[PDB]
Amino acid sequence: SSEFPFAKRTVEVEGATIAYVDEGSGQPVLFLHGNPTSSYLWRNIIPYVVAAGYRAVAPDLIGMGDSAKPDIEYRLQDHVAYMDGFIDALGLDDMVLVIHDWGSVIGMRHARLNPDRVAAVAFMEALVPPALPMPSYEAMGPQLGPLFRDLRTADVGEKMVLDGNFFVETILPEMGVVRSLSEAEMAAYRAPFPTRQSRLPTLQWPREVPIGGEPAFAEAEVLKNGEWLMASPIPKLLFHAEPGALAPKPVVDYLSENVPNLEVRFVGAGTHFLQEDHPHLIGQGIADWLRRNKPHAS
Ligand SMILES: [Cl-]
Ligand SMILES: [Cl-]
Repeated sequence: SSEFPFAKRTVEVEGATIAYVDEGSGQPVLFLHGNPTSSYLWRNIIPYVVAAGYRAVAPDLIGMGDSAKPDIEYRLQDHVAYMDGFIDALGLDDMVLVIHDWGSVIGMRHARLNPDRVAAVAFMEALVPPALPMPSYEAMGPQLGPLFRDLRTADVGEKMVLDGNFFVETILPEMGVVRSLSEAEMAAYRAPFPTRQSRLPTLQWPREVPIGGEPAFAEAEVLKNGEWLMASPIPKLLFHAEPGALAPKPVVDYLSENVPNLEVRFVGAGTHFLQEDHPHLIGQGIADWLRRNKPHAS
């Protein structure tokens, strides 16, 4: 359950190494994680799509998991270039996306710009309207608001994240998961981030969240993704939890009434990293949804 019974493969993308899980055969299901996780996040979900007869492909984002740590800024722009390049390197086509957090932004953008290549999209705790973009820190509540302001403040964020590893050591196990992560699980999540410098991607990601218009690029991407989501005819699947974080009940209710061709699966108690609290419901869910829809790209 904390076990990771997958070998990883490596491929060169834009001069750097991307590590990835590659299991099964045939139609690809591409799993995209966010901050501060890796392909490890999907370890208990992957076996469900493989047994359903699909090829499970789960890369580690650049600078994360077992992927390379190049001297780059790790902005949204950077991450999309490596993931698009990864898709190209593997020649992935007729894709089902399974996406979370910043992975949802990268994933939806890819579907948006390549509608001929994406069969279907499963997502959860996504950075997408109506919840995103955020108008202000105040709009995030008395906990997340000041926390993200801190992360986005010079010196403060560096001390918290680079020196303290706060995203990995606190936000992930304490705020983002209902159950207690085991020692083996925490070891896996901290393994890519033993040094100050290595932690940069976990600091840059909260600095990418579009709040009060900043930064402009991520804001534009999230808004255009929202337009794609409301207009796209392709089969979609949403997992959500109570109370949730990016997607509380009223956000889900809105999405369920307005997104075309959307299946919604409540998983019970959870906040953000739903895969840790309900991997089997999520796994069974994706497989069942694929069995009924058999989605293919036009
Ligand atoms: Cl983040
Ligand atoms: Cl479960």
